[PDB]
Amino acid sequence: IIGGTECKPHSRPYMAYLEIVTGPSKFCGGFLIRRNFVLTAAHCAGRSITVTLGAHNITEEEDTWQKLEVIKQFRHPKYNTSTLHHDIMLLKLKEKASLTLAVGTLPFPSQFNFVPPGRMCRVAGWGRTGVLKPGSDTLQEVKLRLMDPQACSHFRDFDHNLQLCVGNPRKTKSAFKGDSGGPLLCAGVAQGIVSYGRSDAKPPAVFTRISHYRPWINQILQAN
Amino acid sequence: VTLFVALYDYNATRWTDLSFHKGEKFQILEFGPGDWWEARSLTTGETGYIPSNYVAPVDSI
Repeated sequence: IIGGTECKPHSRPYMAYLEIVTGPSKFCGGFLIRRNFVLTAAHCAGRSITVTLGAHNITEEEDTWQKLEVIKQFRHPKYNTSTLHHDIMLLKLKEKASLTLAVGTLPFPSQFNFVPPGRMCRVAGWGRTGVLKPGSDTLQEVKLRLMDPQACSHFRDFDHNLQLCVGNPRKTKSAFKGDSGGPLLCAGVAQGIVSYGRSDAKPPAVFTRISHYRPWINQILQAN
Repeated sequence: VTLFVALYDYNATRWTDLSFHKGEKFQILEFGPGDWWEARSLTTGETGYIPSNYVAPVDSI
């Protein structure tokens, strides 16, 4: 998260931290939508994933942590690495999380819920806080602006029905590497999933528009 | 293990993609889905997408 601030610890209890193992491990964000399901981006998939719920400082084990293996990865069947269309994945956990003050689920939207350009939303994560900086040890958050789809026209086959365009280009505030898979919240509802953006971190970035994927989410949850 | 070698330098434009140098070796983790491949660099240990035409199979493994 670039240009953000440290979250009040445990104020976003749905936040999930993903350690993905392939040798050396990669890292992503995600968020709890059911006690045993984490939503994230499709490009965070790997051979095995570990989810840590209840964290603020990811390097310090605390009382609030719940640390769970993923038993099944449900990547969207139409995900494509050329366009990164449908960059959405559901992770089924080995056991159900316990709901506490520090671990909770985030509602996801109705398909009719189409969030327009112009409004301010919030995204959080443990990613890099600059182009050349390390991942943040502590969960960080930033307020960003939803942009007209025209401002993401430099991105390949940007599709407004599928994808949100996030981050006023006149500012430096942005999600970045490591934030991928994390939720974008507008008025308390998960509307977006951090997907991708420019290597130089110049906003806006592309988020998956969760509302479009509501029926696909339904079919995964009901079969599992 | 599937090893490929870069034939050209490449500078990533999307944060999901690796930057690399002609001659660098890669373990390919998935051939897609699509024309960008998930790969781990044997030089830097980073994981990400690489354009498939910038690389070629190593001679023998």
